[PDB]
Amino acid sequence: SIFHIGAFMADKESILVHSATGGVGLATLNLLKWKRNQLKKHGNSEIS
Amino acid sequence: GVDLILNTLSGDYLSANFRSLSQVGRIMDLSVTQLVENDSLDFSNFKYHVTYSTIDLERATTYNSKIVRDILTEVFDAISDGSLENIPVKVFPATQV
Amino acid sequence: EPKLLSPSNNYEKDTNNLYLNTNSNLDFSFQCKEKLPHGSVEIKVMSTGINYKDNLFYRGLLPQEIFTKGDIYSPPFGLECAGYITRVAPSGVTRFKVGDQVVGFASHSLSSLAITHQDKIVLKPENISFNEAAAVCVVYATSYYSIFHIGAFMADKESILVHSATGGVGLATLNLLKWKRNQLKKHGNSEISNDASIYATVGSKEKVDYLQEKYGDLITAIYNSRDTEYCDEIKQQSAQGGVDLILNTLSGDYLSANFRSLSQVGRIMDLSVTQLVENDSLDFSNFKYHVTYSTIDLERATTYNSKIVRDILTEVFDAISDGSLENIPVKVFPATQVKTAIEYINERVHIGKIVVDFENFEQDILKPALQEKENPIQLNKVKKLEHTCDTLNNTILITGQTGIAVHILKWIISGSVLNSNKSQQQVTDFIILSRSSLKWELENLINQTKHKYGDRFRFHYKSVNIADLNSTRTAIDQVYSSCKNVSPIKSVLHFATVYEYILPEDITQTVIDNTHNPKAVGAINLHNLSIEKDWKLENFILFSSIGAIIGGSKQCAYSSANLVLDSLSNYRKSIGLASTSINWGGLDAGGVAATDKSVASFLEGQGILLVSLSKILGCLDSVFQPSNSHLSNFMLSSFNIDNLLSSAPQMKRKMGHHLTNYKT
Amino acid sequence: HLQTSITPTTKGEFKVEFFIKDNRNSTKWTKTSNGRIGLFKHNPKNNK
Amino acid sequence: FYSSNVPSTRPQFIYAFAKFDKIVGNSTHGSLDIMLEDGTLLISIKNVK
Amino acid sequence: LDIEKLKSQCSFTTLTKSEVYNKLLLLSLPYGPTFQRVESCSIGDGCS
Repeated sequence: SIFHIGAFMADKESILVHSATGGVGLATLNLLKWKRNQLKKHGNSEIS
Repeated sequence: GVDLILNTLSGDYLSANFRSLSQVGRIMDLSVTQLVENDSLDFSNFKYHVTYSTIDLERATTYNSKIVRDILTEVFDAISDGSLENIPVKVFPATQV
Repeated sequence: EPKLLSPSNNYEKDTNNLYLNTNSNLDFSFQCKEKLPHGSVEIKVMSTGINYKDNLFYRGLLPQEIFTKGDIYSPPFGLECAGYITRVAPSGVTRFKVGDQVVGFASHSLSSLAITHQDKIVLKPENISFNEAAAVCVVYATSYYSIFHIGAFMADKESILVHSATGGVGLATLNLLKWKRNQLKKHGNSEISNDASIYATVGSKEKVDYLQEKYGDLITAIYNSRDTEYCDEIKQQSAQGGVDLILNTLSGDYLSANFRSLSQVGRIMDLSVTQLVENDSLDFSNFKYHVTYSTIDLERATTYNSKIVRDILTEVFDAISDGSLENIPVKVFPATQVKTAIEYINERVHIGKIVVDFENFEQDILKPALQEKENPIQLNKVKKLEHTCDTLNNTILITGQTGIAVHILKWIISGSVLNSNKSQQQVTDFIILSRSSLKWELENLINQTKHKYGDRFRFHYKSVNIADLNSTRTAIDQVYSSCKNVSPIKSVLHFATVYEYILPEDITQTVIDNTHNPKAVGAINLHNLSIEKDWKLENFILFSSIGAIIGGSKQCAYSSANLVLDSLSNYRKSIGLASTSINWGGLDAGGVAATDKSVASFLEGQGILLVSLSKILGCLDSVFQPSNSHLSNFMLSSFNIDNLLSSAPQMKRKMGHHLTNYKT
Repeated sequence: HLQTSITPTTKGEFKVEFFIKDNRNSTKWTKTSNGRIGLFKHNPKNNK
Repeated sequence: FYSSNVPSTRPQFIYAFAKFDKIVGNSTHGSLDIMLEDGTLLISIKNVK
Repeated sequence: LDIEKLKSQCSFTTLTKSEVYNKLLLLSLPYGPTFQRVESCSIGDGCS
């Protein structure tokens, strides 16, 4: 529901996750952190 | 505004979620308040670029095990060095079902 | 005498500073070159496409909230540009240099010039014509956005139904699908399962023929767009009970059938305006399984993704080279058939994108207008971007503080702040004298200019009656006693005016005094002050009215005082220390004639009409030039000479030659 | 007392909701059925 | 409408504050908020055409 | 909402009833006494 349906971009867009403490919300936050770090390592450290 | 919302709340909050979107906003729903028929939105919320998508887990049950493969492989790889985790796993015995 | 008041520097007559543009009737008028915003590029248009929005604008069929450049009266005709780079921004552009050939988005691109940010145009490859380039951007861009990005479409595992395929977007979509299928085929992904089909609807039989003979293998089936049983038919034919995406273009009704014509993983892209009718709804019932209803309007590609345009262009001419991809039928039109093309897009009996060409623009359009507007009697209407108060350098004085005064002061200050490119023409100090105590409007203007520009200007409003030269001299000397930085007074304008209705039975001496002490005695006292103080006044303007010319109604004293102003201005003209008095009519904005319409109807019964503020400020700008200071006092109003002479007997001989119809 | 309400929804579309009560006394209605209909002319060339 | 702020007694005066936004075509967008004497918020309109 | 800072914000000038309603009459908006309610209107820089 994030990286496919919305074609989300973890470096140029913002996201509001409702009820983050729900399992899906925590999975979402972990996904975002992992994606940010992965973009950071590959010379795409720019996260505006 | 924001550019995407992973809605989980029910009913009321959707109409404010719509307003809480920037002009390129999108919305993902995980709820069943949608199935109440003859109860509707308004096209007013759809003025600029919006994308209202409902979700229920049947596409991955037909199309994309690739997402599962990638998340698993990269999740334990990224846990190895450590910048990624796995959500708190609370274990229960077979007798406490 | 229209040519009386000589033009001012606020004119724009440099032909290089000019560039043509289409008006609301597509006829070409003139504008000034714009001040380039940061990170923006100016492009000489060689080819421009036409959309449905252009036809709609031609008839003004949209509300103002959808206009991005201009409004209904000056619609942004044209949406693509294909031409050379004329001027880069002073800063913030690295993707371009002056001279390159570029294509992309630019608001109101139906002109010879088009300014737009760099994030909306990309380097047009130099082996395709500008005619094709102006016919490739919008259609393929919108298709590649609404298909391969929002839907995350997969050209090998899903099916798509494109409504009204013969529309430009539809043909771009089909071409995109064919190109994508071939591209996947070449790279070992030749598997395109039959569950991935392409249905498309059109409106007539001829369109069916064209699609059949062109894309025969690619299209699975075709249905008419004017009926809805295609909804049932798709589910019948489909092995998966529906389609997986729809590029909706139809309006209203068909949406609710489109929703049903979706498989469980369906998605929908809308290109319509039927959503904007508020309180009108879809239903949640259509949203049971995975659906994705996304509306589309081209502003994301105008902010984020020129990458789509770059990729489609490069791969489109590369794939045309060997040949498995095309470019939609590009119908060319000359620069003179702009009206014809705009009407022609409405016919729908064409196919493809309509593009106008501008390689004959210089000879067939431009130079005729060059040779025409050079007309000396044609007071050129080209307005520059700034004002310049040439005669106002050091100091000005204003009598009166309400009404017409504030608009004039606003305009003078707005001109003065831009006039800071000279070493002397910086207005330093305004002096305001009014019999009444301070009013809200003048104070509002004062504090607006304060809050806007700091201590650049300084107002010194000393309230004191103007009927005694001694008191006025005391006020001025106290102004020079308050701050030692007041520049010498250079100009004075008489706006002070008291309004009194006096029928020809109650005219007492006090009426004449109350009318003339603020107007005539005040003007004479100011003239004496300039005499004593050695004031070389380039601008000594007196505001008289048409009463001194044609005579007012039960307002004797006001008209007489205006005539004294005329006589005094002539006297100053003769003896040196030139001046000017102007007998205006009513005021369209900022007066009793502008607040109560009964007096407006009464005055229009005499034939006089209120003059818009634009012409008023034009006349002030003209008289603020040292070249025109030598012309005599003149009257400025818009008259209906017919009614004016029907009401005024004496003026039949003095102004009889102004009629256009001589009644028999 | 059965009362049907017709609500304009979109072009062609309409919304239908019903209610009942007891006539001489009841101010209380309770909706019993509802649905949506659409006034679109069909295609009778796939028929018989 | 913050009705939970409506007072039990009629005040002699209620304040207001309106911030202009912009003009498109011949239509003006404004905003308006109605406030009590001591700043309590009563009505907030974020768009007036 | 902070009254004092908004009063400081919007204090370019001050207008009585009559001036405001004449200005409104300039907008072709006549009004009877029953609709004359604005007492004091201090204008600012678009914030009033």
